[PDB]
Amino acid sequence: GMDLDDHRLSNTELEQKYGTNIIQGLSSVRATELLARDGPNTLTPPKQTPEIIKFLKQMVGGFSILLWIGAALCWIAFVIQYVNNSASLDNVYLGAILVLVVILTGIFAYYQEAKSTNIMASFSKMIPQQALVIRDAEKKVISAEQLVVGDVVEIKGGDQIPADIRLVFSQGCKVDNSSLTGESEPQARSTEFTHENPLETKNIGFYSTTCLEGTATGIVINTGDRTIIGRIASLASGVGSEKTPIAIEIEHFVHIVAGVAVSIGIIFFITAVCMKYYVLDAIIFLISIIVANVPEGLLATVTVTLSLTAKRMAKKNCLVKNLEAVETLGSTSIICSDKTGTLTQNRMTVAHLWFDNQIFVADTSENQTKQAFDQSSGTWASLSKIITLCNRAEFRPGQESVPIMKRTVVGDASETALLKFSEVILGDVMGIRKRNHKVAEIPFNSTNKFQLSIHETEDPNNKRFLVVMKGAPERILEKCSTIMINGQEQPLDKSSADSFHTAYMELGGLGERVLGFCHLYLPAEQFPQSYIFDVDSVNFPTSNFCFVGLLSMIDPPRSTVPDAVSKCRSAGIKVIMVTGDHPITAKAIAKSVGIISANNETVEDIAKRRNIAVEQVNKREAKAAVVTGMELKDMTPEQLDELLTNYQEIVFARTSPQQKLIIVEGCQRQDAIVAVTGDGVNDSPALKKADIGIAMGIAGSDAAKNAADMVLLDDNFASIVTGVEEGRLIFDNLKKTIAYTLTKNIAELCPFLIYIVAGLPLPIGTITILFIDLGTDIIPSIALAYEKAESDIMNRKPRHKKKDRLVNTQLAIYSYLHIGLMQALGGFLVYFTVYAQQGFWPTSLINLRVAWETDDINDLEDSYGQEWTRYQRKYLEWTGSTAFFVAIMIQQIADLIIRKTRRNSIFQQGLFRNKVIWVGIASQVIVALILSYGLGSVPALSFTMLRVQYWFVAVPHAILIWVYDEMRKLFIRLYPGSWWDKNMYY
Amino acid sequence: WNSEKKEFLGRTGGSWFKILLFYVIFYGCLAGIFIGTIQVMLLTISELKPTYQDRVAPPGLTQIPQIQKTEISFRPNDPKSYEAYVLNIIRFLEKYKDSAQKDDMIFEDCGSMPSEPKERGEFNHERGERKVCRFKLDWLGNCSGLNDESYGYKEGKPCIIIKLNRVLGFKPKPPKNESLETYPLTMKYNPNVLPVQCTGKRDEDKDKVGNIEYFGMGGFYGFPLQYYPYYGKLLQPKYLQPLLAVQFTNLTLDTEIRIECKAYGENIGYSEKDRFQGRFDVKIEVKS
Ligand SMILES: *[C@@H]1O[C@H](CO)[C@@H](O)[C@H](O)[C@H]1NC(C)=O
Ligand code: ALF
Ligand SMILES: [K+]
Ligand SMILES: [K+]
Repeated sequence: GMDLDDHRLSNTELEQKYGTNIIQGLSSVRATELLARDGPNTLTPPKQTPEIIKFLKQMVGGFSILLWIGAALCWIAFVIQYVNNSASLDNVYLGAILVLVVILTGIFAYYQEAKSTNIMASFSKMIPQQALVIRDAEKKVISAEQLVVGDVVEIKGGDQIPADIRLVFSQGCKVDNSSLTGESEPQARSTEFTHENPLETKNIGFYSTTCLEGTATGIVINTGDRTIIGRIASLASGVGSEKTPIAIEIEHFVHIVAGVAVSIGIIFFITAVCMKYYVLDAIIFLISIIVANVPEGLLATVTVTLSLTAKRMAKKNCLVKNLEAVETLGSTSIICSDKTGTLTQNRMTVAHLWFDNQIFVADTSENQTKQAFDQSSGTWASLSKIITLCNRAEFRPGQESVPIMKRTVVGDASETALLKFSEVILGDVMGIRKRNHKVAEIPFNSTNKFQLSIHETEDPNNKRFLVVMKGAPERILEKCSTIMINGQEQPLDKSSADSFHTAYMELGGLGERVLGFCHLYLPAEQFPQSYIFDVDSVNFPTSNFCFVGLLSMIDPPRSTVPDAVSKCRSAGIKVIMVTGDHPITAKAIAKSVGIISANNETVEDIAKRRNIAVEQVNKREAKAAVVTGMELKDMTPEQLDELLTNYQEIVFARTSPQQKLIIVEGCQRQDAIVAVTGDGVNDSPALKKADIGIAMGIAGSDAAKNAADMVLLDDNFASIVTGVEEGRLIFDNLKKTIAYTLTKNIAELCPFLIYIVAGLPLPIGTITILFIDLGTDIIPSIALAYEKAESDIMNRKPRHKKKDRLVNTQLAIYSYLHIGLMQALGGFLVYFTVYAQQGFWPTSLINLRVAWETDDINDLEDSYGQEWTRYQRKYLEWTGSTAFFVAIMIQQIADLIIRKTRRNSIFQQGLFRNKVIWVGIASQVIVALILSYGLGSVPALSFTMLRVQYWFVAVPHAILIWVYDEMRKLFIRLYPGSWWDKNMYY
Repeated sequence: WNSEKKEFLGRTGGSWFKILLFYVIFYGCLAGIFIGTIQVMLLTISELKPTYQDRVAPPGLTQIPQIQKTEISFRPNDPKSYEAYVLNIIRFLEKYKDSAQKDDMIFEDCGSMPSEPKERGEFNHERGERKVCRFKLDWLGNCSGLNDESYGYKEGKPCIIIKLNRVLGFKPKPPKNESLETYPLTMKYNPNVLPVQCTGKRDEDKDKVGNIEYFGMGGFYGFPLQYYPYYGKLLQPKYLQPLLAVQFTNLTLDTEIRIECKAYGENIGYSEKDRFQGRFDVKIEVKS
């Protein structure tokens, strides 16, 4: 694993290092011996834990720490029930129900934490199976896995490179470094030193980049995981982001609620033993304490809110591999973003036309025929001729039902943008190419720099000769005499001379590749239709042409990316660009799409404007910065943070796939949640490290798409703004659900806390609590998940990763100390009423549990002096249990209505507008009706049928709870930030 | 803690006063409302009549030995063996001495044959307390007769006392003379006795329980309807409820006998869930 490459050294100099001959190759002996020490030529696949271990790892899933202790103590009490016999026993039944719910919530949390580390799927397609190696002066083709550092290979045209290779002979070689840069712009390779660093030294190939054309002999410098794709793969699979920022909040949340459970468990266990209770009694007290505090269904339902909105996001073309990913978007702070494929259409198309010394703009998106094509009407009429005639590119077949721009083309990146432009403008360019038949053909060369063709215009009568030459703009004025303006061919002048270069310099300064066009109608006197033009450049003239027009191509932004980036930035999110493309194109892409504002000038712009040295001007006055990948090598992590902090519109260009992770980790060390949007193999390692990665669906490499957490199926970068919206909404509605379950837990806990201290008969059985958490509130608990925010989230900035959390001490003390205690007071009113109607007054219930639980005593006296049988007292105790359980859910109908809104009145959100909260309200009433006041509670489960008046004893406290809540929400609306908004807001 | 803007423990002093005052008023009001709602609940209940009598609607029945686990096992040779048993009887029966039923202001003499249920009062705050019917010990013949091995309470071949659980406003109605109740009665007196006939639970067991003799008022094997109804402890002081002794002179020793003593009435019911509602369950073994 060395990135200390060796391209400076000459052929004679490397051959002494790697112990090879450039022409005799390597002996197969030393092939074996070197293969021994270095290893085979293969990427070692990643290590994925077996699913059985991950499943059973989800059995300590936070709450399962306390529920294991719960079922332990249950069966321990049953062990002591072997010592003393108890026929009708619920400690085996309760221990069983608890382990059932540990395994229950475990299997849900198993799907929720998902990890697709299927990275090698994509790498195998690109890796080559065979190599043209030469050992011991014998040409043999062997498998690429057998190569070793410093055996000669013959790269061929059209085949993948067998290893990281340093070329030493090359004849018109051109290779595809899009696996490192993300552009299929072929970089041609020489056999000599071009650049200092080995990323583009023009003399080294790269592992499994495709060889577009030519033949080159090379010697392998690195093979295996030390290769550049090997290193990309090591970072994409090895740096597997298991950390997620959604579940850091709910992990901390189970830390606090288990914290309060444990602390009050030991508080009341020591005050149990101080009350001269046998440890057996006090541990049954602990079983009830932990079943009261633990929000049983909370985590289980959460993954159902999450996967619900996962599949709903996936019906809007936002595929969410990991259920967590739906929140990770939004509450994010910095978007590092690839350009091509992601911010870019990744189709070279034309954008600006300069004719008649006048500038024009064209259709860039999938749109068609958008331009002022009607100005000269005579200069552009012949300009269309030269555009369509001077191209060798062709459309692939079977394209009658597929959009023009969205079409398959065979040919050059430059030529094909003109094929597309002529095809949106003129219907069928093949018709007019074929009509204006091309009689004379010219070869093209890399040194050539221009392309020319002679066509016999099939005008009915004219049938003259037309020559059409396109090429680099530098050559055009060199070989042009008469310009054309509105049909008339006016000679050039001194004005247009410099005018051409000044316009061209400013056009190319926007990252647009410029191509100039000239033609000339040859007289019929000198060359009639019989005269033929010999290809060896004897029969035709190469100077004194007629300049037609000029144009440029840019690879334009996607149709929607500008506006979607406007909305992200306007929702408090800093946008950074990270791509492999040269910073001339990058700054123009960046200022176009809303990444750089128009009055923000980099140090380049200001130094150019003032005409002063860039060393002289300082740094802060330029709000936007363009940092090349080359100056990030010498950059120190402290100053990467310096610049990330100083300027807010920063773009990184010609940047290595490892500098993508470098920059993303640089953001994240600033307490910033990150979302990297990518399409290519170069993005994949920095797509794993992000808190969330976002991949392009059709226009994204597989390697990024397996590293992602959201795959955008329609390459619509407009799903980010709505994905932020729903992520911030899901976070707020998780706050609502959570506090809703927390406030109940107190009114479940206060009965046992009084029954230990005061001796009143158990107000609700520990087994009946589970019916609350597991049955009545699962539909209410999911119905809060459909709520809408009181105020627009976009008008507000993202959440700070650490500063504001999912559960804060204000929500915790509101749920526990405010609404839990109002609920439990309401439940105890129903308790005392259901005892005081059968004779047992409030006052004369203290210390009774002891005699109450005594079964030898069938004549207990009540306050009216009647005598009571044990079983009658036990049925009444059960009616106390159901009275208390029904009371709390009745105040849970009110709890659900207050928890729908954390900011303003129920009138503003509207009690009727959410249908699902009414399904929850109804679900709550109907389950209690199915339970207590009906079948399934006649003899069973600590359940008795209830007097109809006992249901409504808990409407006073459940109007009170809503009123009090509503009043503080009114006051936080009224006086914001003046100790009511600070101390009384969820 | 920043000396810059106070903010000890997050908060300045003035806001400390604000938050404690808010929580004192929050909880003080919250407690005011809870005890307030309790008081408005307690207004509805009368100190004199239970709002509902749903649970105690079937009257229960309990043995006066107050036996630990439905069981009476002793040795007529060992005094301690039955010591707690006879002590519990004496403790209960202390109240029924003519000694205790002495004041004619609170105790009236009710007939020595069963009478019509004495409707004394209506449950109002008027006329003060109510006079309770006397029950003399002698009617517990051979068991707390005050003599004739009374003190033993049948140390050999034991004796229990059957008592019907007090229910307020309850005038029990004995079953009508439709058919033979049990064995040829020749003891009708239907209107004014709740028949209480101890029987052998185990049918297959050839009821080795032996002789079973009940000692009631005037020799009637039930509760005299005169005492009923019950006006509550506040209205009736130390209301002496009717009591029925039962001699069990069994011909089977060192063998555990299970017996179930049932109250027969049309107004009395019994349930299989409540083995002390309308019924008994006594396991007596007279070990040697
Ligand atoms: C039980 O009482 C009757 C009353 O006439 C008496 O004759 C009988 O002897 C008594 N039983 C015993 C064992 O004294
Ligand atoms: F802009 Al890219 F890979 F798509 F750097
Ligand atoms: K709970
Ligand atoms: K990721």
